[PDB]
Amino acid sequence: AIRKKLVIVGDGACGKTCLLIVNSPEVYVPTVFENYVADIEVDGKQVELALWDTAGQEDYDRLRPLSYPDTDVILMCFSIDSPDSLENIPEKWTPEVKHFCPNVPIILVGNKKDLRNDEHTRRELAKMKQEPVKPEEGRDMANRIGAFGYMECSAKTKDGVREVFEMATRAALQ
Amino acid sequence: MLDITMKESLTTREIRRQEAIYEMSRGEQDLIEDLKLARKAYHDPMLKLSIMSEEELTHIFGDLDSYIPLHEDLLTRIGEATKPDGTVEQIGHILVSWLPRLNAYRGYCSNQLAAKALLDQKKQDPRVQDFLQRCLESPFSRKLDLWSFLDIPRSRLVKYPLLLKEILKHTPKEHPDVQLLEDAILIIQGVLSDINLKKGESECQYYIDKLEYLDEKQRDPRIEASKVLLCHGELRSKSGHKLYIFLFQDILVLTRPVTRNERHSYQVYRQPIPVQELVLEDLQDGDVRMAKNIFRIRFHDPSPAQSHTLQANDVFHKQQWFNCIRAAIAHHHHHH
Repeated sequence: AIRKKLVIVGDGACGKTCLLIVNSPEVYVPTVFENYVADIEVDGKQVELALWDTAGQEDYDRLRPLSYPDTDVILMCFSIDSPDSLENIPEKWTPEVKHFCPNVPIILVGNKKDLRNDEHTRRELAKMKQEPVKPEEGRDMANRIGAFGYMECSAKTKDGVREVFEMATRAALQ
Repeated sequence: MLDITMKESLTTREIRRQEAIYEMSRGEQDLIEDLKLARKAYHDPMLKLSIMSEEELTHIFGDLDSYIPLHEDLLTRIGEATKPDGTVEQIGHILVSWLPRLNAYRGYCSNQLAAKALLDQKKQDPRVQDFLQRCLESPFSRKLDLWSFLDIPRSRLVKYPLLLKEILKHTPKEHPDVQLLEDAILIIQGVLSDINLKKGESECQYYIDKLEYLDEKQRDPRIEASKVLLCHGELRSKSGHKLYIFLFQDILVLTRPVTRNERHSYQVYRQPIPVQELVLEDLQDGDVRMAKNIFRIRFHDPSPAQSHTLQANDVFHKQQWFNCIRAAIAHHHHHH
């Protein structure tokens, strides 16, 4: 068997847990999610991808790094409806990941892509002089932080989700 | 939920509140089963098969599953607060009384780092690795590794504020649980902060005990007195030597790692720099031949002058170190 560990990293509000859930329910959406192994096939290779959530660890800087050892790929997450969550990637999360996970492959993921053209979303952001994150911004940031690649998804419509974890698996197999 | 009578027909919001209450309960049940499994599937066979010693296993597993009755206690109280209905009216008072007892996990969580060190040490042991492979191949593990099971308490503990806030989200303004859940949130935030800090203290003491001093002048009481290790890890010096740096709140200690029977020790290099006397200088790429992602630390060089040009792995790695050191220095002068 090929076994790889994924750790998802990012702001608490960016929907990290929802993303892991929708790779694993019209009948209920769980608030919390424990470690789970997904079976993913890329390029004729079967990989057991262990998914580690970091939700709830944002405010405990001493406890949080225990999630990092033996990581094969970091899923760096932000939400497209939150430019602030994107700025926290170079400001907070990338330095932390580079420190605790040196030479570990990173993929950059923009979640909640369905909210990009959401009128309610755009007016809420407009009040704060902001707009939803553009795809080019994600590609540029992926370059800046040395990510394997950037792609977007919606845990709501499940669009892009499968491809995200397939890209993560490819990065892990590097 | 699906357990509940179809006649029971309330708002979407209360169903959510009951779903949230129930999700917490299901998480407790899963918790209990996995803690029992960790002891029975990993610890006990390795003990019986002489794959690891009793002392080694005790160091790794400790009191991992010792607080099963704590979680059973919670399920009992939720059960008795449940109606023939399936519905739960009030849970705030239960949580307010129960959550402080999660204090029990302080010791286990603070030893987790040391347990991981021993496990990593056992990566050289073929018998250990083969047994761990065997477990991964069997259904009981759900393809999760031992470390995942060992991390169960830390992983669960940080979930409680999220579970509590979700319950509060669907709790009506008028309900007495509004005030009770708010107190319960402050309570769990308090116990998590304390577990967070003690883990930090243990990690701090862990490396402090591994410090080696060739000269007595290198010793500094502010090191031993440290309770918080802000940042630690390796950086390259100008000479090319890979140094291991420890940034405690009040003092920065540079070291050279030494074999001591695959017990790493950290040979103190030059004098430890009190954050009180610490100067941080940002250098540009190419300023120094080692040439990217470099910075300099030095004494306020009124003191006898020692300075170190250090190189991080990349621009954002440099930022982790630079920000930590800069914040430490600023923290001092904020309190003098």
